[PDB]
Amino acid sequence: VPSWPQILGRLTDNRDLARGQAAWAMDQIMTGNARPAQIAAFAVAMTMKAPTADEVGELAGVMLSHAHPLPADTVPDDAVDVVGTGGDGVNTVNLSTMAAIVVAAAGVPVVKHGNRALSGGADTLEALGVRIDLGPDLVARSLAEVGIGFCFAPRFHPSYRHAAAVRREIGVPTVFNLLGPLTNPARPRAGLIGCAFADLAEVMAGVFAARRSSVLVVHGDDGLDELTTTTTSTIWRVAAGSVDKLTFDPAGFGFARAQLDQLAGGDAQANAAAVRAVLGGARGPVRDAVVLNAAGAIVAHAGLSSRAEWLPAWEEGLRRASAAIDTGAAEQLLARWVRFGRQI
Amino acid sequence: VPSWPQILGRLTDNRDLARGQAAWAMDQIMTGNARPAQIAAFAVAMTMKAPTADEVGELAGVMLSHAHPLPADTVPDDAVDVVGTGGDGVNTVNLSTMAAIVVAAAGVPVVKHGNRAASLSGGADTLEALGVRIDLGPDLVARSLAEVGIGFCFAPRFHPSYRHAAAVRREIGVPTVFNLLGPLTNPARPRAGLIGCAFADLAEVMAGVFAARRSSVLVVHGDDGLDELTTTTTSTIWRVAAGSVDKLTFDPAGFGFARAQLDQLAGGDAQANAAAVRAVLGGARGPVRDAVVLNAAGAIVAHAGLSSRAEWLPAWEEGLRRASAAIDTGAAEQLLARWVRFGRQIL
Ligand SMILES: O=P(O)(O)OC[C@H]1O[C@H](OP(=O)(O)OP(=O)(O)O)[C@H](O)[C@@H]1O
Ligand SMILES: Nc1ccc(F)cc1C(=O)O
Ligand SMILES: Nc1ccc(F)cc1C(=O)O
Ligand SMILES: Nc1ccc(F)cc1C(=O)O
Ligand SMILES: Nc1ccc(F)cc1C(=O)O
Ligand SMILES: [Mg+2]
Ligand SMILES: [Mg+2]
Ligand SMILES: [Mg+2]
Ligand SMILES: [Mg+2]
Repeated sequence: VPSWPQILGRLTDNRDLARGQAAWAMDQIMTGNARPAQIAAFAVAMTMKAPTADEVGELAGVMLSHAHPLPADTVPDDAVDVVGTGGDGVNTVNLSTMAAIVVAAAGVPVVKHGNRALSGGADTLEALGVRIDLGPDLVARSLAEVGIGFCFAPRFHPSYRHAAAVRREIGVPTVFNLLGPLTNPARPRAGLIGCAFADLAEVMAGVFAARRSSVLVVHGDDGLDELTTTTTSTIWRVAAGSVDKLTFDPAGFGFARAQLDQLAGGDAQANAAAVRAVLGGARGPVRDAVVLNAAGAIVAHAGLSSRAEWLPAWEEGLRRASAAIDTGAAEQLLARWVRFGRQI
Repeated sequence: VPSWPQILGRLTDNRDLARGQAAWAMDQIMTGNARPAQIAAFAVAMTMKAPTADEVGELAGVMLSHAHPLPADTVPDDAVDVVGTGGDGVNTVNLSTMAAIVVAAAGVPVVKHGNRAASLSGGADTLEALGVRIDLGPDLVARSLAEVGIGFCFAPRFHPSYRHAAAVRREIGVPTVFNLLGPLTNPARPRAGLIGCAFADLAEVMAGVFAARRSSVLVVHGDDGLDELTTTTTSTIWRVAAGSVDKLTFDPAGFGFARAQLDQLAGGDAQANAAAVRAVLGGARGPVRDAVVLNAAGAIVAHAGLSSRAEWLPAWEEGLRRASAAIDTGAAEQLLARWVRFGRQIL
């Protein structure tokens, strides 16, 4: 017989939950049956205990069972996401969002899950004239006609509203901050997944491993929830139900070391102008980081029909990402995406 | 600017708060400005980080500042409390309440802070079944104290601004640092006490808060988990005197008490527990009496600490003798009757 006092007691006692308990909690939360105080207690207690991959899998799984799906057979088998936990506290430019446009322009289907923020990916896309607010059918059409779509989290996860409000009221990051990347309603099988929390990246990787995804979970060793250019990054490579953790250094591909301030963003307008600069061919630290993350996504996608080995896949990813920019394909794709939105 | 994200982030990092942060959080909670989610996040985060005496002192001090006080010059200088955190999970007979009556009958003024269970039957519930009026305001508690030798401050009467916290406590069910606040926020501010703690890891923090106040207190945890001095085994006692704490292991066998079993101290509903009080005050021998005598002696020892630093073993011997005499002279049974009579005179 599950209950709040039982589950919360177990977590405050610093014990892992029994199987099913996390799912019960999340389902109470998703059906509107949990009091705000219970939601907050659970989010915090799970965080301070240190969630396991099995527990987070229950959370994300239950949350997905309440999401609006995309229609049958509208998401290609090899679609990729580019998305992070956020909360790295460094207010960067929208690296994942820029990378996603570049990856799509390179010919890889992209279905990005995202949200508002502090200009978040959704805010920046909105400021660029992209329609962020589309329902399942129109997202699937975006994907078919433009090669990219965007699932706005509030539109696809209406039942999460009680949790979202508690997250706003308490402000502190929790286990819930992990769920965004794990509950893309289109369920792409590949992804470049950023984690700001060094010790939870491994947990996120474990969740993806139990899905058969081909994913790179990445954490900049400077704290970025992206592949960084200022130093090394830790990568948890996920494929075939297993994890291969490694240290990644972009100097090995000839990237100059950048400073973190050179990647700082601003409001929606500033971050939109940064997008247009990069897609127009402006060289510099921001382009470098976009190219780096776009290549990472391309590598994860390569992991699905896994011909290539790691190094050759990276070399191919970097070349495709750079060419997608330099040939104007990325600029053109964004314009195409905006036109699509404007056609009703 | 203190804020929830700043304070909760600190706690979730496993760091002690900066000075004043716990006080800010408690101000928010006591003014109705903290959302239920913020209250619960804070209660839980403070519990899992492991609260310090300074943090809990801030919570308790702000809480006391919002409480109704007794009127000026109505609490004796040497009043004592006998109270625990509850939450030992054992559902015993009301040991603290029985001890309080015996202690007052031995001539030590008692002002008890308490509440309902709100089960099977808390101190407040049992007193009510005995015909004691638990629901009295400051002026009448003061009068009871002067006329009978004992008073009872009903927590919801004296701490109305705590209602947001109390509702959250009930919603989450799980024990938190807030479970420590009852014993630390007696609105009469007695300076001595026998204080039970059901959570062994937190008894030392409670002690530290009493030490910062220069109270004479024994904070006790039965090694069987009871928030009282037990007779089923040894107890841990943090003795607070002269603004300092030292930890002791206490064995009642050394005063000639036989070992009892938990079930010999098991409670029932308010009526059953009332009958247990009446049996003990009537002079019935057995394990409930033994437990009451022991806890009464402890409060008497704490009270003696106000004006002494007398030797431990003699202090206990006299405490136990005074508690036994209070029952066996009829004084305790008589005191309860005087207390019941006082409440009936109010109309
Ligand atoms: O319901 P629980 O969490 O187990 O708590 C049981 C009782 O212990 C505390 O009181 P106190 O020590 O004043 O009363 P008692 O020892 O006489 O019952 C609390 O206020 C309850 O009255
Ligand atoms: N971080 C996220 C990533 C994707 C998403 F859809 C939502 C969030 C979020 O935190 O609100
Ligand atoms: N329902 C939601 C789902 C995801 C999210 F990030 C926010 C909301 C919200 O209601 O604010
Ligand atoms: N106000 C209160 C003060 C103390 C307490 F224990 C409970 C309440 C309550 O409202 O239930
Ligand atoms: N346990 C307690 C001891 C004294 C008090 F005033 C309140 C409580 C309580 O938690 O309701
Ligand atoms: Mg990102
Ligand atoms: Mg980021
Ligand atoms: Mg008690
Ligand atoms: Mg007790």
